[PDB]
Amino acid sequence: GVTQTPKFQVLKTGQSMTLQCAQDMNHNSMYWYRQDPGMGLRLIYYSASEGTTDKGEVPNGYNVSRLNKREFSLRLESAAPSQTSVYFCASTLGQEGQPQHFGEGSRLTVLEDLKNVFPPEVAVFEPSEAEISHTQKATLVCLATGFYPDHVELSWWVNGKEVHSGVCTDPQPLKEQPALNDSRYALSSRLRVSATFWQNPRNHFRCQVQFYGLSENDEWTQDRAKPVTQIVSAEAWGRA
Amino acid sequence: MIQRTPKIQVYSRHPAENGKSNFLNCYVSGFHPSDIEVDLLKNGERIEKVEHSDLSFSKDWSFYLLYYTEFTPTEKDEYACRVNHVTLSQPKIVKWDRD
Amino acid sequence: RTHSLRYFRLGVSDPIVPEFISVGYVDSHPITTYDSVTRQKEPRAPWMAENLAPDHWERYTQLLRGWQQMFKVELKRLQRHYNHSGSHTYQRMIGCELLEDGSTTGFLQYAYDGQDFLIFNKDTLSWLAVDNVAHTIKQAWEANQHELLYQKNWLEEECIAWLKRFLEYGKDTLQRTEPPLVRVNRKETFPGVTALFCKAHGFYPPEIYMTWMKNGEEIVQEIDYGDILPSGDGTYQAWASIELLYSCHVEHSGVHMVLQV
Amino acid sequence: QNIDQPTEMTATEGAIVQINCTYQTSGFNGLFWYQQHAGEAPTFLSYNVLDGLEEKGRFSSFLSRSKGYSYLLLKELQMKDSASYLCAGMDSNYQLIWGAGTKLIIKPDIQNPDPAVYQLRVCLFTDFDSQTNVSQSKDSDVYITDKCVLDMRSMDFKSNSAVAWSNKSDFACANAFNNSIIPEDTFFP
Ligand SMILES: [Cl-]
Ligand SMILES: [Cl-]
Ligand code: NA
Repeated sequence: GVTQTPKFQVLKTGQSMTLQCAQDMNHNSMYWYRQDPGMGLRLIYYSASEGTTDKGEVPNGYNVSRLNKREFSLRLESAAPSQTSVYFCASTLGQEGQPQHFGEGSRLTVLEDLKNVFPPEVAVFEPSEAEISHTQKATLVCLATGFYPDHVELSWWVNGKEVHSGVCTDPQPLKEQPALNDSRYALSSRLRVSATFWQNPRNHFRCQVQFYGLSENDEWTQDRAKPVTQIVSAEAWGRA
Repeated sequence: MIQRTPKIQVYSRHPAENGKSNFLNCYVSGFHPSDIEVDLLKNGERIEKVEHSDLSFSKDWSFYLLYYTEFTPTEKDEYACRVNHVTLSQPKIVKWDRD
Repeated sequence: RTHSLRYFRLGVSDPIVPEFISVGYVDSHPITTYDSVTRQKEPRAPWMAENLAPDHWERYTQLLRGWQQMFKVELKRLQRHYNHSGSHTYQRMIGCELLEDGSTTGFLQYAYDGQDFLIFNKDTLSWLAVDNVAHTIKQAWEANQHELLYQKNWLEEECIAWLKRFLEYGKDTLQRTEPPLVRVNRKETFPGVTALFCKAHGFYPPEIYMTWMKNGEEIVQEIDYGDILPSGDGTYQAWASIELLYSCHVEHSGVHMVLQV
Repeated sequence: QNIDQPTEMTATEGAIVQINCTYQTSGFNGLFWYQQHAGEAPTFLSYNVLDGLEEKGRFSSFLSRSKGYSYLLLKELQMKDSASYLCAGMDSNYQLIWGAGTKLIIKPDIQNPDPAVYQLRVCLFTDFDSQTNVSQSKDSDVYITDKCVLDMRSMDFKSNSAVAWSNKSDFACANAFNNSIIPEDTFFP
């Protein structure tokens, strides 16, 4: 398939960034798109084959290098807040409508400064006794709050293994200060199990939030702990 | 592998008349492969001011070209088209039949 | 009248000479050119240059760079299938015709070393192969149903729409009529033989009909037909001869002419 | 050049949905549909260039070239079909024009609804029928999520829920969902 990196990146206005893209499908054509809410994918630059590249619809503020047949890198020379987006690399066998194969996507957030960057606080809320007696089911709730930017992945872990059945996580976070341009975020998730499974005191439940913040190379001059990429978790054990 | 030797046709733009300005054409066609050399000659010598079309493609996969020069025919002057191609061991000189 | 649009590609392995050339035509007129040396697609007719903005040329320059690369690889694969070394040629011709009677044709063909290799039939959606190497390629191409449908659509719809667009851009050239100037020359050749030549020049379009008739009827005798040749000024010339009441009959762009000898 | 497809569509689990796409392209070389799950990459679903309907499992894609129209038809809807569906047209210069996408929402078939609002030591509104809609918060210090569907696969059971929270002293589960039209029979323990 198509391998693109990084999955997430925070940048300060004026900083440089290179997104990597590689494919081992022997495709000739490669593409860089940005995806923004309410509109179709917009082509930034493309490369019809090794040895050539050309502008798409939105090339300003970007440049590309078709390094070889496999690789097509996208550069942001001086990051601007307007470049906050989800970037997708894609490839096709030829130029005449063969299906496009997409990379995983790269979520870039460009900020004037890093002073509002925060990891989430994570808390787990144990099932209601009233729900257990009324339904014979038990819903745990996880809340990830006060994070910024919105670069998180929430997962549930039962007895040290990730679960998907009985789980539902909000597809988008909510803004904790909707009137503020730099509002921090909150995300909720539920995990529902049977009353008996929750009643077992040996069953362990953990909600994990992977946050993508700052890197080692990012400068930090604030009094508070540097808001680096980190995992924040909250847990609960079963109760009789 | 099949190589096709060029057909070479030498003719004037308008019906020829001695002492009247005209154009001498050399139409080189039906050849394969594409590499070819064409010169127009006046009394055995290469004419310098010679125009030509770009290499052209026929539907039967062969190629064609048109070479031409402005000239004034006379009884004493002999005109020819000289062509070299892989199918020819030596350059072929094709004389204008004088219309 | 009948009009056509066609794009050709020529690939040469190990050339003396560009490795790749692509030329487009409308009727007998070159309209576009691209080669592996310039790496640019350019107009070959002023009516193409005046009607297509720089974005057309920029986009097709990128497309042709991609097609050039694919053509090189396909030719390498064909040489490997044939166990061929040295210099070999690969050619493609795609296009369509819009006939005067209203009917349309569409064609897509490949040649290896100047001989038919694969011929597409857009009506059956299949490739006709000349030999076992062409059959291997036909099997690989026919496995992609979407590509066959795409080629049929292109030939029948897109190609015809491009042709009508170019015909309008080039109407002052393509749709004009320059009638022929026709003459009959009589000559005693070998003793006792008389030859009659019906010669036409200065005409456009190149399509012309010329024949000889005897006492108002079709001949049984042999007519020698001269090729229709470019005169160099955008017009054409042709002839027809017979040996021996004879008359030459010429038809050009809806006009009939008779020259009685 | 323009691609038009509805912003959003909602249909019920087990039913059928038809997603229309109209294209106004400068020439035509094909019509594609791609599926894009939330937070994931778009993946190819279908391609049509001539007239007809092409079937691939539960999904079918139709094209009418004379109407400049296509649809993506999804049968026997499953919760996993909740995604965005992108329509893209290819023009005369083999360039793609991408539609803004249709977000498809699937309503679970709730067989035994038991609407209730529970307090967890955070308020949980759960087990209500798919027809019920959850309204956003009116107060800035009160946070309300949209309804989310969970699937307890081994129990062949699905349920809707929404979460409300606040650190304000006036906040109570009895008032948490006052901005929403909730079932009259909602259980408040
Ligand atoms: Cl606010
Ligand atoms: Cl067009
Ligand atoms: Na740029």
